[PDB]
Amino acid sequence: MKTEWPELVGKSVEEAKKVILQDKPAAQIIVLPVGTIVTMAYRIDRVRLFVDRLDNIAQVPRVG
Amino acid sequence: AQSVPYGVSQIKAPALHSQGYTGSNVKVAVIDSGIDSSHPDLKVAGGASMVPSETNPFQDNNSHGTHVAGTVAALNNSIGVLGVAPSASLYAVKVLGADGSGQYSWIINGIEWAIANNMDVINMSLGGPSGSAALKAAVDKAVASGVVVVAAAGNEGTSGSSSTVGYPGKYPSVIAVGAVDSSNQRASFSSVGPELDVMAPGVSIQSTLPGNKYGAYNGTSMASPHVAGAAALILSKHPNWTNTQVRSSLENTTTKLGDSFYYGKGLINVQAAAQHHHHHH
Ligand SMILES: [Ca+2]
Ligand code: NA
Repeated sequence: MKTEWPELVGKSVEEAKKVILQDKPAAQIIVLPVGTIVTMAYRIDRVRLFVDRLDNIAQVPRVG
Repeated sequence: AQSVPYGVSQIKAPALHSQGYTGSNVKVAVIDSGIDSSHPDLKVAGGASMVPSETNPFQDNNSHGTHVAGTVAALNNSIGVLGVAPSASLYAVKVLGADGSGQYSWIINGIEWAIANNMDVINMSLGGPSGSAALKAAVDKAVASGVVVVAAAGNEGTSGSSSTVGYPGKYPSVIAVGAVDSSNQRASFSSVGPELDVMAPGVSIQSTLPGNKYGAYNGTSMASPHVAGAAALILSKHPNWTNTQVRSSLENTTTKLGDSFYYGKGLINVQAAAQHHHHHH
């Protein structure tokens, strides 16, 4: 079961959402700016996407 | 009737409660998404919001801060859950918005507020993969000023031989807390590395949620407030102990588990920590 997407780093946030939803269709995706601080609960249904100021993926997406 | 979540028992908080110590008069800042002050199983003493578009720290639009707060300090009564330090003076220091995120300056502003308002303990169930000099300076200043600073280690799991502990947990001045389950097994998501200090329960942890609810959450976020609550119990029994002493007491009395890369010093044991003489069980 795929839980990380290192191949999405540097892609657009749009492509990342499409790809993650193909692998995990019930994913709860939240887009956040890279370099913010976030809550540290672990939610297996969630995938945060950290984007740079250009809206490309700046961190390996993972479930949690 | 009230229920005692397994993690409160697991860290031996009831031993302190039976001695008569529950965190009275200890000020704990939950630096997080706010705390729902209308919850009947919480008593919020004060707070402040650093989130520009969410000015009320007593409204928790995310839920996470309220859950963390209930592990620190859910009230001792006939309802809901019991907190680790149910008499602590609980402060909602809102630095994260509804989406669970905040800017570094907001977190730093919250830490500065906590120092200015004489907090005894800070809990930061939060983190990110990079530090900043200003973040490091804020936590170091809090510790130099006498505050016990506790944070979640992070939920990055393993990555070979690399540390995956996040900031501010990764700073030496901060106690970074990893997560175990009820069998004392490390949770698969729990961050690892030589910066991991101690472990606490972080799997299926029941606590308070906004709108007078309860529920079970997982994460190093859930483990951290067991340690922040334990620090408050210790200070309520030993009100002159410094933060240095509180931190050593927790580190020096853990139940050792596996290799320190994965488990740090092991599971905290607040009964043993709050004795004068410390050793591991
Ligand atoms: Ca209660
Ligand atoms: Na640390």
